[PDB]
Amino acid sequence: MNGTEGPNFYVPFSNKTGVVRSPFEAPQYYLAEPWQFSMLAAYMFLLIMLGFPINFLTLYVTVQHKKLRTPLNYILLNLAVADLFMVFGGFTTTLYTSLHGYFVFGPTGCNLEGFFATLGGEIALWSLVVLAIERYVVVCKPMSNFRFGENHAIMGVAFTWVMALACAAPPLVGWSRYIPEGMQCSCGIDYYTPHEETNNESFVIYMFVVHFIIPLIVIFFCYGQLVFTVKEAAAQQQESATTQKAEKEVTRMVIIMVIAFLICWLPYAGVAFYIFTHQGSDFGPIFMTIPAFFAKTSAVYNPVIYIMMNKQFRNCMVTTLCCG
Amino acid sequence: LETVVANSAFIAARGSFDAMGEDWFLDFRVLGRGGFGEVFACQMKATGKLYACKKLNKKRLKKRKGYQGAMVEKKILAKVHSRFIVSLAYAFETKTDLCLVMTIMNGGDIRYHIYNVDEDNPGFQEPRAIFYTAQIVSGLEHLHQRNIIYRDLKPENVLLDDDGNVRISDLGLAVELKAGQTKTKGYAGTPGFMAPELLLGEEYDFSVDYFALGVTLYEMIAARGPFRARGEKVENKELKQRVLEQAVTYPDKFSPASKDFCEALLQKDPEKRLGFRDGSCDGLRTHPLFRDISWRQLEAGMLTPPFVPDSRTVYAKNIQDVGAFEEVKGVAFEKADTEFFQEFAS
Ligand SMILES: NC(=O)c1cn([C@@H]2O[C@H](CO)[C@@H](O)[C@H]2O)c2ncnc(N)c12
Repeated sequence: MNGTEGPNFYVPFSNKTGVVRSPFEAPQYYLAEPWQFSMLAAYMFLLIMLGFPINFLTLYVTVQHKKLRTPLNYILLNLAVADLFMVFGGFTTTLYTSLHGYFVFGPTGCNLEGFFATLGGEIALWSLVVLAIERYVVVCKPMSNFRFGENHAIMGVAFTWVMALACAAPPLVGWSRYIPEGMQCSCGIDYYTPHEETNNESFVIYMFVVHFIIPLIVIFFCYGQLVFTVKEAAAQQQESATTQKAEKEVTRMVIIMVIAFLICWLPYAGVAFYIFTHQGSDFGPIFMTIPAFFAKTSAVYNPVIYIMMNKQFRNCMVTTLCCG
Repeated sequence: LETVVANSAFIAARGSFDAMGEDWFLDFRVLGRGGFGEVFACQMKATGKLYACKKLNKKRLKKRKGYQGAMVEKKILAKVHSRFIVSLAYAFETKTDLCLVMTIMNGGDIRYHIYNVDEDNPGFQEPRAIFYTAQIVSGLEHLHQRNIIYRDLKPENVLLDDDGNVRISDLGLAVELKAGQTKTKGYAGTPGFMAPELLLGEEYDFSVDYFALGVTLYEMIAARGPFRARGEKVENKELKQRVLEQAVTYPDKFSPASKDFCEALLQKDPEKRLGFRDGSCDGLRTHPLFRDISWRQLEAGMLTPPFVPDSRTVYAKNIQDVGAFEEVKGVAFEKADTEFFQEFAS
């Protein structure tokens, strides 16, 4: 193929240099370089250093202001937790492994790390979706009047978890597998080969459709509606200067929000699709590290967008930082 | 913003509007954190009309043990309706909070409206204040005629509608006395809007409501409390000392008639406190302050203020001007609590 098949590893670089072995037993330096590992380790360290404070604050501010615990805030707390799963499941592991230049926790480790990373990222993914949904229901008013309560919020949180498990759990029971991605120091889901006996082919189609295309449609729908609604609102309220500012502001914000979903998951989808359509196109594993960089950084930019850029949260945080 | 987006959604509904079931009202941003739970804007499924819903959260209720206070507010507001007192439209419960859905007053509340005219405008101009005072007086009179002592009144509980007709609101710190006792003792109302008698746990009549009127009017014109400066509220013991001892100073913003009127209400001797001396609520109305007012025209809604809030732009505090209060600290509901919640629901 365009990689190297194994029983629990899939190096996305073809064996033709006669040095491609298991990436759990051989140090990678025949498809990577020591400097690239230093940069990898640096990048993961950064993401921990930024990601942990940002997500800690999101949880923290809610605990000290009673009134912030509302139906619409469940999902925000959930987002912060999701991101932290990615930090301690993914980032820390990848930081450790990178300095050996290969994944040193073995096949079982790969399944563990891959589970926590996938779980994290998927709860995050679906969090962004649910958040957009809640915003769509409240603002765009698509169907006749319905109340939104705590119980519904909790169901929403559980639902994102279920969808995440629906992706992270299959490779543990042999419907696909976790195998090294990137510079072979992080484990993702295999998607670089079709392989019926391990069910890789069917899974890749499932992943691309259910976990990218479906989300992508929902994101576009919700935010499209939101901009439409706000423009309309502004037209009905041109006697208020504020609303005119708001329409421009909403358009700016929506662009940032849409872009943030795109950057995170489009690389994975794009690469996966290209390999599927043109099976036999070999590229280096450094190409495969590019999607991971973008995805992992969402642990920083998602809470910045969805928490920090809310007026209320800002005020409360400022109060707390200035000794209150 | 996001807070602006939430405000924008409210605006969106309003724009369309201008042009039960407990899962039957579309929820927007909160307008404040009320006495107990939140008080948020909300919308009718069947008519597409905006209401405020004062929610009294089950958690916060358990914490203060505020079950008696809730039931009182229900029964009083449910019975009392006029043209200078707000109506109650629904009382239902969810599984998380008890709901009061009350009638339109989309012009914001007087406390807001002090700052919405301009934040650097301290209170209202004298004619504008006189109009609102007259309307408040009619509301107080109506309560007193049904033998109800309010024990409170404050700017934030005087709401404006879009035409600038005001009504008093909230009768949850009130008591309806029967014909047989003309006085009662107790501690009720919001501190710094409570008369000497209340703080000392002594007997009192309708006089205390007129003390509260004085405090309200003083703040209405000068944009600060009589017993503390604006954006303050000292501890209960000190505040109590202020109410009992401190002779209020009167700016030259006032006319002589308004100075004199304020002095009469902020008197700490109820016998000398104008309002119900000689059992007349119409004796108060004879004061020179009410020169501009004719009672017949007031009652017919033919008197309007100079500043009238817009009828297409909503007014009230946002979701970042809010307060907060203790929801449960690990304290799970008892059977007793559940039985009260069921009993409350009509
Ligand atoms: N209870 C009511 O009817 C209302 C209370 N608020 C706001 O909610 C805050 C908390 O009670 C108040 O200070 C007002 O700003 C209101 N704002 C607008 N319309 C209303 N009908 C109310």
